[PDB]
Amino acid sequence: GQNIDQPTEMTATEGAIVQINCTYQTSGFNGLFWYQQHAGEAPTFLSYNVLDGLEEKGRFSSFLSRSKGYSYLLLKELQMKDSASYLCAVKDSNYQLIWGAGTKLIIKPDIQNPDPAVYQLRDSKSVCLFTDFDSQTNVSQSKDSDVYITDKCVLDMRSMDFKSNSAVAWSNKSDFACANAFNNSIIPEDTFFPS
Amino acid sequence: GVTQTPKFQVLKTGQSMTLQCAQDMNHNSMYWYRQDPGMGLRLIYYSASEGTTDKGEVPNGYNVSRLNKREFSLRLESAAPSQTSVYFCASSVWTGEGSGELFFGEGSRLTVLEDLKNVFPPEVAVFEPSEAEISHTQKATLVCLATGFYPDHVELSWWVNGKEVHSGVCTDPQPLKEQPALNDSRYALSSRLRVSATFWQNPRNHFRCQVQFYGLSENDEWTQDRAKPVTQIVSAEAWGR
Amino acid sequence: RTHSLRYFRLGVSDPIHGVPEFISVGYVDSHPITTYDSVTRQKEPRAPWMAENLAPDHWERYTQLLRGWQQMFKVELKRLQRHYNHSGSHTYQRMIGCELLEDGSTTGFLQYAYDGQDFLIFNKDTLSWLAVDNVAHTIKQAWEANQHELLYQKNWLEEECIAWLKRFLEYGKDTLQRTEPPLVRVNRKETFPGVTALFCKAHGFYPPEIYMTWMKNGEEIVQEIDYGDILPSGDGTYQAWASIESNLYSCHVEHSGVHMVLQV
Amino acid sequence: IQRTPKIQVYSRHPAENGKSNFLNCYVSGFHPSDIEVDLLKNGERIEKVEHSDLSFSKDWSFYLLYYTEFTPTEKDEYACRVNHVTLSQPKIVKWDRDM
Ligand SMILES: *Cc1cnc2nc(N)nc(N)c2n1
Ligand code: NA
Ligand code: NA
Repeated sequence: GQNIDQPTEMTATEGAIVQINCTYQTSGFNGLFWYQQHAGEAPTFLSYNVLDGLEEKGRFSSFLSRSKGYSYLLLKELQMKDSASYLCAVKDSNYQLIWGAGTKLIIKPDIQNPDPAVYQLRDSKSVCLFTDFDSQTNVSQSKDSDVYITDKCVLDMRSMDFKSNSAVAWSNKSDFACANAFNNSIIPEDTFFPS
Repeated sequence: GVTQTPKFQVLKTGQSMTLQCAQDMNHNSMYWYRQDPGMGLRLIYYSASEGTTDKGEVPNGYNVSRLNKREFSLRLESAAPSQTSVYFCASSVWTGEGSGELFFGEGSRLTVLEDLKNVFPPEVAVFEPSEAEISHTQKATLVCLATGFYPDHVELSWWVNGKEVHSGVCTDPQPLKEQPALNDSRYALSSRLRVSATFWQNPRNHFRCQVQFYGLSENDEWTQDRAKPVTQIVSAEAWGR
Repeated sequence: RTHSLRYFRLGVSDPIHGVPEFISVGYVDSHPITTYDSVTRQKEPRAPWMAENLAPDHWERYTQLLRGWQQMFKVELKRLQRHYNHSGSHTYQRMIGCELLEDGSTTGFLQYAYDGQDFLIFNKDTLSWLAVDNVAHTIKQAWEANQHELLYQKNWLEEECIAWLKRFLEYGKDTLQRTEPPLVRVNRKETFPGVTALFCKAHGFYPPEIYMTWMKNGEEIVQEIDYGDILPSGDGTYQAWASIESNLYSCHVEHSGVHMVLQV
Repeated sequence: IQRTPKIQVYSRHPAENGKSNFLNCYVSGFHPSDIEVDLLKNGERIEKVEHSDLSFSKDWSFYLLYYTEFTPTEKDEYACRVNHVTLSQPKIVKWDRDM
């Protein structure tokens, strides 16, 4: 065949539903596979469809329409652990596997009590922590390129049933202070800045 | 299921290299794939059953040996920088059956460099919870930074009182580039462990951030003043205050 | 008309000198189109309209597939001999394929045989295998356990096989879809004294499918008609005949939508 | 269960002595597949004999076509000699001269 298309990235909310589409244009068709690949891990088989219909496997279902040439992978009651890339692949008429570039699924934790703030951490021998903001806040990269800002990251304190967003920024430069560290980003108006 | 080695390897341009893969599932078919950012898996070579092999989509620079029913080795006869990639071995019961799925090995991270001289282990540092956070949230966040390493071959973990912890941890899925413009930028990785203010305030609690770095091996020759950047663990720590 | 595509496999254990362990051959209608065996270990075209229209990639890919399938046949045959407690040389065969009927409907079949006898017959409508004995039943249960593979097989018979057949039919249309009408004659002869034999003989026709019969007084069909096989004449056409032994006889021939009557 | 070959010997076109033709020998219905076939003129093997590859029937038996260019005469006798595991000795099947 020739090509397989699936979106590069999808983002949904924890506890909700997401559908990942895969369309294909191949020379013949002997089935469509979905694989799950956690970051830094190997892909693992999730599902196979070759006739029309919907096949359920726990919280995951996979659908195929032969005549419209597409499949979706349906994930119900999303969990953080569902964060992964999902790979679509079709076997063509010569049984050659044709791979989609994969869809990275991002899950937004449901933050019960946002307490957005930026703390300064001191070395144990420095660093700024933007934390506890709501999940629809986005962290932009830095302008000054001796200033490093990371992706937002979700931790889960399990025994307390508490998840929280955070992002780190740091620098060697004189000018860098935490009051300005996330100035490229649209952060909440009530973001707490301790002195 | 599928065992492949090595997990990590740095190569100098022009070096030889063999990746091993074995499967004990009595599968007939084996595959070598490379995975590169922004594209689908690409087949390098495959073996439909014992005693035959063939080119896949990107066989140039590579060759393979189906040694027996269990083993399919991949050979880089003269490593080139463009062969920097993640390699997956896979197997299936047969080929030419529609529904048969692939079983993948754990992957091999291969980094091919012109010169081993930019290889660097990380510096690791731990930053203690802000007193402001503790008063405001009754929670304490520790942050770990692994900086200046190269290549991108690390695994960060947290250890509390000598036992590794996963709860309250979140580590960047990808390191960022310290020199984004540079093709050989060194890397930085950040992680956090959040504990109760109580737990942090217990001075009989030891927190350690550990970074496994995968760099040079014994056989790599090293003539620089600075320590040979071998595979190694670098840690930083803090005690409850 | 009705066309068909099918792939045969023949596996032979402990073969004598000169008999491949494995042979696999494809046909479209009566025409060989592909061949593979355990000696050449290559898949090659057997019709020029196949060779001219399929790029080397095709033969290269299926060469790899057939090597794998050869290994698959070998081991399956070993297991069957074990199940039957058989030693010595035995055979293992399969036939897969599909037909595109004249009215546009389709069929699909997939069958296995052990020592030249029916063994397993796939029913793509209930996704189940019919077993001739308890050994076949053993295999059936194993195969029926894999639901997805049954679905893959049904899709291959109904969709892939039919699309391959249409593709090949186009490639070879100058051959497969041509018509060469029959030459037909009736011969009379007194045989055993008192006994007169009538032979209706056809030759030079293509396709091989032909209908021949004898009628009496235009209405009834004659009882005791001897039929001759449809035989390849070697030049791409076929020959056949029908014969019988104080009213009026006529031979009726139908070929590719043309009807012919030869009165005696 | 082994099946012995059917052996059919016949000219391509209706035969006439003195006119060039092709002599066919169609060997079919046999199982297993190992088989030997020769065309004979007056008892002696004909050298320039072409044949199809082994072919497969839906009933699991096999079939073969062997043929040579010949010009039939009144005095020349043709036959198809066939050996197979079902036969104690090779079977020589005479051409019926298109009778
Ligand atoms: C040579 C060939 C090609 N395709 C085939 N597909 C199936 N399903 N089975 C056989 N034997 C084939 N042979
Ligand atoms: Na190569
Ligand atoms: Na014999």
